[PDB]
Amino acid sequence: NLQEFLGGLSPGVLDRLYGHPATCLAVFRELPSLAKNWVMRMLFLEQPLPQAAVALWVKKEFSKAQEESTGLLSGLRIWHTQLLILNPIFRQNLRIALLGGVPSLDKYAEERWEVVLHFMVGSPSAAVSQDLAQLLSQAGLMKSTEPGEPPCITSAGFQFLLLDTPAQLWYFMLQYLQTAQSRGMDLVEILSFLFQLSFSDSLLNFLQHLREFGLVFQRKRKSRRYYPTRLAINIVVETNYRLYAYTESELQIALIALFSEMLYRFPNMVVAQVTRESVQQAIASGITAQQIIHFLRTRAHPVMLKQTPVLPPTITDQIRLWELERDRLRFTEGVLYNQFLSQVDFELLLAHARELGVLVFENSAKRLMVVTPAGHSDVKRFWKRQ
Amino acid sequence: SQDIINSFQSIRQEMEAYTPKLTQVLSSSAASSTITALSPGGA
Repeated sequence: NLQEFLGGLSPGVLDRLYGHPATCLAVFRELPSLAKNWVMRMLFLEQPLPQAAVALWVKKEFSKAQEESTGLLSGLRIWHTQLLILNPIFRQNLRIALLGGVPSLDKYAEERWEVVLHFMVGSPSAAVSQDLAQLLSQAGLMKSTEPGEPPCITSAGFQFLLLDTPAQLWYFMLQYLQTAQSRGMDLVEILSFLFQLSFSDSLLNFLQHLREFGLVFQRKRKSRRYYPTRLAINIVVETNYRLYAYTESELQIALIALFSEMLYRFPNMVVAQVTRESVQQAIASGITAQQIIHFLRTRAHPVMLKQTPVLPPTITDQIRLWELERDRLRFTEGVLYNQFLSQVDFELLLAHARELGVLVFENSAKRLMVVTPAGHSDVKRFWKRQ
Repeated sequence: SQDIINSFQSIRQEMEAYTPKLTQVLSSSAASSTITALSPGGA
C-alpha cells in the first residue's frame, strides 16, 4: 500500500517531497472517500476554520468514516490544529496542479516485464542480470540458502505471481525504496520521480533499473530523455470446473498450472481444469484460496464480465472449501502440569498465568492450564517458592 | 431594440483577453465568508 508507507515517515522528508506536478496529486489521488472533499473545500482558504466544524459537516449516520479519514489526513501531516489550515507547502503545490505556475512503447513493455516474471519460474530464458538476483533475494521472494546455480522460489514468491499487474509493481518498488537509503540515494527524489513518471546524477542510475523491468524506453543507449511506458501508470471459468484461457504467452500458461491441470493446448487457447488434487497441491506450498479467486476476477474474459456476477459462486467457495481441509488439526505447542489435590492452587495459579500472555487453553472441571515452552521456565519457579 | 445590438457587441470584444487562473478565480476574503454561509449557524 502507498499510504501505509507514507504513514510511517518523518515530517522532515514530506515537506521536501511535495513537488508541484508529482507528489501532491499522487497523495490526493489516494484518500479514501471524504478526505478528497475536505482538501478541495479549504484549498482556497487562508484563515483557519474552527475545529468543531468538520465534525458537524457529516451526518450522524456514517460518523465512523469521519475519524478514519482525518486520522489518515492528519497522519500524512496535511493540516494541523493551529490555534485546520492545510500545509503551506501542500496547498501551494496542489494549486499548481489546478493550472498554476508509438505502439513500440507498449509491446516493449510487456515483453520486458514478462522476462522478469520468467525468472521466478524454471526457464532457461531467464533475466540474466546479477544485480536483479541480489535485489530479489534481499526483498524476500527468491530463497537461496547456498551459492546456487539456480535461485529457488519461496512461499512469498508464489504469492507474488498471482498479484495484479499494478499491484505487484507497488510491492516491488516498496522493497526497492526501503533498501535504497543505505545503498542508493535519498528517498525524496526517487519517490517524487516515480509520481512524475506516473503522468541529478544518481537518478540516471535509477533509470537504468527501470530499463530492466520496463517503465522507460531509451532506444539509443542512454540518450538525454526517456520514453514512459504503459506499465508506469501506477479467460472464462465454467460451472463444471473448467477454465478456458485465450492467451498464448508462456508466462500466463504456467500461472494456470500452479492451481490447475492441463489437458489440451491449441494455438490461442489453453483449456485446464480446477480440481481438488490440484488446488491442494498449490495450498500445500501456500498460494491460499483468497489469492486464486482474485487471480481469476482480474483476468476474466469480456463474456464473463456480463450481467451475472463474475466467478460464479459454485466455484468461488469450492476453492474456499478445499482450503479448509488443511485447516483441520491446527497444531500448537504447549506444556502441561497437573496432579495437585489442592482445590485452590489451580485457581491460585491463574493469577500468575494470564498476565504474561503464555496461557493457551483454559479448563473448568480439572482445570488443565497449558503454557508454551517459551514461558515454562519461569512458571516452574513460582510453584516451588509459594 | 437599442441595448441588444450593443450588449452583443460588448460581449464580442470581451472574449479576446481571456483565461486568468491563479488569483482571478477566487479571493481569500470572499471564500472564507462563504464558510459562514453554509455553516449550520449561517443561512
